Amino acid sequence: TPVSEKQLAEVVANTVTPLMKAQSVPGMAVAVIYQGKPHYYTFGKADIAANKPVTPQTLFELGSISKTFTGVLGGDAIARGEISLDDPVTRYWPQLTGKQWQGIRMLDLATYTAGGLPLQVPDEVTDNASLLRFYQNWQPQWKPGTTRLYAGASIGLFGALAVKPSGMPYEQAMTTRVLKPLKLDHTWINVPKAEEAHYAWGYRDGKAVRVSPGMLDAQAYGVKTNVQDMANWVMANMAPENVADASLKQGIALAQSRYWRIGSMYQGLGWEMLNWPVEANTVVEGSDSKVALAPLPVVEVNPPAPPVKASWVHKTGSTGGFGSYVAFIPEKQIGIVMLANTSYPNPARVEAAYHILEALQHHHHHH
Repeated sequence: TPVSEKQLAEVVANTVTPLMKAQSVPGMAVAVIYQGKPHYYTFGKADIAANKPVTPQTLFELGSISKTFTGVLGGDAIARGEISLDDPVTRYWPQLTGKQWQGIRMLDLATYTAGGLPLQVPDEVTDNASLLRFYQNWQPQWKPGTTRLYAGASIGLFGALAVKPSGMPYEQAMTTRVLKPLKLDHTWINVPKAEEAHYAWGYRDGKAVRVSPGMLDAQAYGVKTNVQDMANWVMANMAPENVADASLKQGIALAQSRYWRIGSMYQGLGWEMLNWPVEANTVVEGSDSKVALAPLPVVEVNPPAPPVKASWVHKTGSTGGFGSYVAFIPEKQIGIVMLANTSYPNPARVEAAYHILEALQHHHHHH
């Protein structure tokens, strides 16, 4: 039942064309990973005003898909013996002397279980001193390890602390330990002026926009990349047996380990996982912001379960002007990347991606 390029191209087009119309998406780049190989599909415009078409080289903002890079870099640090998820946060930031921090572990930051850290670091925070004030002033609503509340302020901090023992700035640690080893040479925390010709504009309510700088931006939402590098990132995570760098391979395994169970999802490091087989509605309902952003009770997996091959591993991510999603099933060696220059509802992303991967697993051969 080996699905031809043409039949794959038609499946993708048949889902993506109507999606971009219904959601008013100017531009989309799609990769489908199938039998060891990425396949690329591009639609519409990277830049409306200048009439520039999306290509497999166009850069998109990943928004929260950046957190998968943070989890893997953090896993690489663990594999290097530089940090432990079991360590108190104060071990890496002794300045966090507030009593509410006793009992909060690097594990908790990494997996949103610290007790209610907020969705974003406050816009008022502009430097180290104001960042410290923020964490020092923060009053948790729950005790550590009891409630998951998805938060860029939690994993963002985990990412900044993870790299401290390295003595490298985060961008340098990420480039040296993750991006260069995987040959992700068009993946940027800061897009160079030389690369700006490839950088899509984002769109929100008719306005051209790009993500604004912020504290812990690189760790929580600041990665930009094209559909080729993103496909290669998904492949490294889908088939870590192909990752020649040993500590990075082990980091990838740690980022897909199961730390907590929250209903039908398990929380990895940045990555989230549902067991396969999973029905569309279960994945789609999960991505609705009424569930995705809610504080929910966790069940600890003790010790953390190592990666399960029969998983739907995925991550959504947005910025003001961008909406993206990636998913893969390591058992089946298939996966999808959908990068867009408008932030449209997460359940619409998941439904499309799921439809395409389902159509790839249940293709017909009758003509």
